[PDB]
Amino acid sequence: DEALIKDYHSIREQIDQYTKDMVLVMQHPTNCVKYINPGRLMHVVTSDGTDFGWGVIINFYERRPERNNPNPGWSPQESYVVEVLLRLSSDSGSVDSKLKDNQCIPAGIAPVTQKNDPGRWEVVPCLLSCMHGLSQIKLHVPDKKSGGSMDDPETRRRVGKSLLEVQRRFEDGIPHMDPIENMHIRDVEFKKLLRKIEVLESRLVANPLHN
Amino acid sequence: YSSPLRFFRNFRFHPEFTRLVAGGWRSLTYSSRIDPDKEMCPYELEGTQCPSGCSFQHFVDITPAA
Ligand SMILES: [Zn+2]
Repeated sequence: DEALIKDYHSIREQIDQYTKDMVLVMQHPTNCVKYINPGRLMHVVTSDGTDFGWGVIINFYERRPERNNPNPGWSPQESYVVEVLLRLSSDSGSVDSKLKDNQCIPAGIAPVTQKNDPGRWEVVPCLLSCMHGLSQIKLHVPDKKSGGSMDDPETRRRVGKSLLEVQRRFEDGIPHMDPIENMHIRDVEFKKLLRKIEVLESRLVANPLHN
Repeated sequence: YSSPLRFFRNFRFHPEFTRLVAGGWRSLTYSSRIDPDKEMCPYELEGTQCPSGCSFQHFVDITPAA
């Protein structure tokens, strides 16, 4: 039962690596820039695994290197910043709009964790490397064919509350854009990636230590 | 364990799909009728009435076909 724990974790580690590869492809600007649209929902999960849940995309921009550091060595997934309306814990500090050279998300903020906490909706700069899902759903955000703007705390509260309501109405989960059928990622190696994950999962769930 | 593929469209063909997803083939999560470029109606999400002729996407538009 100890060589058998080895096979179990070897399967989980193959799945983990292929998942990281699949995620990189979906985060690549060539594949996702067309879908980073104001109002579309994005699932933000940071480099360290902190899950911010679903937010609303507000704006999108090419990250600019510093003065100091003309070639910082950013991956393509690190070369673009998505401003996302997220729900922060009430004790999160003020949000620094400007991400430094080595940051994927501002410092000093976190998702709601305590069950009492109602949270606070703020626009948070996030790198494309924090995108762990895009929804087919878009919510209405203030462009100026309307008025209002997410500088207004009450607009942020209202949009966030409609994000909570859309989640309530999707009993089984916010719908994800399928990388093949909605994002039209046609790559032959990408289809192979998904198939290999499926085959390994079949092996994982057939292992008796899986429960 | 949660599969990274669980929210993609091919999960509908997994033999455990109906046992794992409460709504099954009727689930809105796996609906093929969502227009990704139309915003969902904010009046509907807010509990207010749509204006006459409201052209946002509504929940009745996206309820599955099978
Ligand atoms: Zn309406």
